[PDB]
Amino acid sequence: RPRPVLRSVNSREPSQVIFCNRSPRVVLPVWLNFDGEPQPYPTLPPGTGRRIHSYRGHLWLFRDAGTHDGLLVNQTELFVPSLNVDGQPIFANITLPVYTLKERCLQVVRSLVKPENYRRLDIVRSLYEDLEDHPNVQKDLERLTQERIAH
Amino acid sequence: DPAWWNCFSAAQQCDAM
Amino acid sequence: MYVKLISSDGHEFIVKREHALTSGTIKAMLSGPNEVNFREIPSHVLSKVCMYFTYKVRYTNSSTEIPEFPIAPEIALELLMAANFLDC
Amino acid sequence: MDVFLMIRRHKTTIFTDAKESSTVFELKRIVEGILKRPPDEQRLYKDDQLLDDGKTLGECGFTSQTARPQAPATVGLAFRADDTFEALCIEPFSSPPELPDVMKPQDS
Ligand SMILES: *CC(=O)Nc1ccc(NC(=O)C*)cc1
Repeated sequence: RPRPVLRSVNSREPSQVIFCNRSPRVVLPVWLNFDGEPQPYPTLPPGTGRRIHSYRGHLWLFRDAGTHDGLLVNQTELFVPSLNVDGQPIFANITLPVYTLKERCLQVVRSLVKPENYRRLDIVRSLYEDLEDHPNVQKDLERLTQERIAH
Repeated sequence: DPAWWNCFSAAQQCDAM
Repeated sequence: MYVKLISSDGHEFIVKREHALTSGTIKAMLSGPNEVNFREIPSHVLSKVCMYFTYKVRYTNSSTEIPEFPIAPEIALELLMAANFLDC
Repeated sequence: MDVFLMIRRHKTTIFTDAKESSTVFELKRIVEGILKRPPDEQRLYKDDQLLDDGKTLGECGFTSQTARPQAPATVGLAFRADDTFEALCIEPFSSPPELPDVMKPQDS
């Protein structure tokens, strides 16, 4: 209720991090600052890597740079740097998630028709709303927070 | 457990003392 | 165990049960009082739907590099309506 | 390593998976468990070339990069009518309709 909890500490301890883009999308790396607000960072082309100077105990989420589609890193949602034990840089293998076929079909249609034509399509009622409900990071953080609260 | 499950839970306990 | 899924135009798709139970809608049609008819789903859609069953059963939990699931634009509108209806 | 297949005859379409180091006869066993017909009553085809029983799927041309999940490779099938095998037939799928006036590229 006070501060959002999906956030990074100011641990001041450096950490070597490498983002690998094992996805066909243009990945957008995102760092949540010490207040929970997401900071975007330069995009990653598909199949490319990059060493990144982040810090021990930060948070990183990755999305499609154009569509904001959700992406998994190391098979999970968020990524946490840590100590570099004996040289070792930390790998953040960004991957696609196994989308639901519904959300996947919306992904394609959203990339063909553009907003004002979402309601120019002869489809069932509760689908224009799903088309207009684009993937949102700020709301997926609210969801990701609300999910684990019950645990 | 994922590395961010601990990142969340440690904040909740620290932030809301 | 194999189940059979029929399209409207008359194609017979036989897939494993764990594959068909990916769709929650199909879990109920064959829960018990197998073979299922889909009289508004053509063959070119139900075939792609059957591919997604194999796609999810294969790549869920798998630590491999997951590739894109392709959808052609001409079938994107129909596959969406089926995906909404079939719930998967 | 793992290959994913569409065994097709007329309007029947079977989805299954095998491994590259498995023979065509072993795949004819998989169909026997499904369609209740013995291997000697089956003839498997890649497009229109008859695949013999002794060879593996990888040797027949079903590599993991072509027999993928999201895009499985079609495996032709023909049964024996009386004492002579049928003509290999796979009924095509339904055709999608015209792409709407909106979903077209349009950019000059
Ligand atoms: C008081 C405080 O800052 N707790 C806190 C916040 C965030 C994190 N995140 C990670 O360690 C990744 C830990 C503790």
